[PDB]
Amino acid sequence: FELLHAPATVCGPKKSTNLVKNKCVNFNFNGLTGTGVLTESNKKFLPFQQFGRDIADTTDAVRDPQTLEILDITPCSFGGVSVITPGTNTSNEVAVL
Amino acid sequence: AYTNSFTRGVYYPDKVFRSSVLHSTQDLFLPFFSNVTWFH
Amino acid sequence: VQPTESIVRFPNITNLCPFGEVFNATRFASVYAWNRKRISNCVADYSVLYNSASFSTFKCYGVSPTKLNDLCFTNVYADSFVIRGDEVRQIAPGQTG
Amino acid sequence: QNAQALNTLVKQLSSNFGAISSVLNDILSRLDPPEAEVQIDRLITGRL
Amino acid sequence: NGLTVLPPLLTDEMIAQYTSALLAGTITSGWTFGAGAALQIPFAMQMAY
Ligand SMILES: *[C@@H]1O[C@H](CO)[C@@H](O)[C@H](O)[C@H]1NC(C)=O
Ligand SMILES: *[C@@H]1O[C@H](CO)[C@@H](O)[C@H](O)[C@H]1NC(C)=O
Ligand SMILES: *[C@@H]1O[C@H](CO)[C@@H](O)[C@H](O)[C@H]1NC(C)=O
Repeated sequence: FELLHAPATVCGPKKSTNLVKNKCVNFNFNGLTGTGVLTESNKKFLPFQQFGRDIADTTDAVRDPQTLEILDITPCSFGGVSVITPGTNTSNEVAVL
Repeated sequence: AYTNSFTRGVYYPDKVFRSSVLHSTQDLFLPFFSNVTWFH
Repeated sequence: VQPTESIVRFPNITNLCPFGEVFNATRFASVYAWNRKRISNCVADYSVLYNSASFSTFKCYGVSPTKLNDLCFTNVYADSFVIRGDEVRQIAPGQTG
Repeated sequence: QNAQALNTLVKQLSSNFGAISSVLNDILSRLDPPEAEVQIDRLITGRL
Repeated sequence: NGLTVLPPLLTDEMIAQYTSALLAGTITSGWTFGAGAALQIPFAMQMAY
């Protein structure tokens, strides 16, 4: 089995889901898989380029293997959840950042 | 005949798009400013 | 943010792979000069092979045979031959055969 | 300096540390848990 | 990749309001505003002190 970063050619008998844009989904394109907001994007992939990689060496865009539309992968949004409070020797109310 | 190869024979090293980066890689390239042979 | 659903897309190609043309061939060569077939651009149902009542060994490395049917490969080479059954010990990675 | 420290922290996610591949979702999708517990643990030990 | 950047507490505009106040203290009232109240003094005389 060769498992190279090159575009894949020998694929499992998988379902072929409909594409959804602008919502968070757990994608798998040609066996390359992750989670993100998928958006169609302006990025001028040359016709021989099959995906985009970032300054971080992360996968950043892909070309759907059933439609040559350039999907940007933006990670599903995240952050620290901080609690603002007076002392419990004043009130049990809180606000959340 | 031997002739200058300057700044030539670069190619996209893989099928990956990479906008706005100074990427770096080890691969088979024409050495810069070496000699290409010329024929007739 | 949590994902809504998974989206699976291998390419459009429904062409079945020739695993039943290799695993049934009349004359696997002497292990001296093995026959290799280069599988590409087809659907590989390896769960025809993993489920088989035939195979005495199904040892796998860097891939699990139960995960193998929901994956994709850049090519697959089916290197085929005959040996005395004891010699299976030398058909393994890193063994000093 | 603060940029060269953070770029080096980021680039080191792509390093293998003796694991089969630094894309942790590839290890998880390709290997069953008794073998993945050995491959993930090499990435954890490097990334930590 | 799990990296995040928190904002500073004082915005760069609020930092300019502190430097403005330190300028106005130093120009209108010499060293006095470091010791308590800004006692005004004319700037030609401040420079003589
Ligand atoms: C995908 O497969 C269908 C038949 O199942 C075919 O009609 C269609 O043209 C294919 N799409 C592409 C982009 O090749
Ligand atoms: C090319 O080869 C010659 C010898 O044939 C050598 O003297 C020269 O330095 C090389 N480079 C160029 C650009 O001529
Ligand atoms: C042998 O060929 C038959 C069809 O003739 C097929 O059903 C079977 O899967 C093949 N054997 C193996 C070991 O797959």
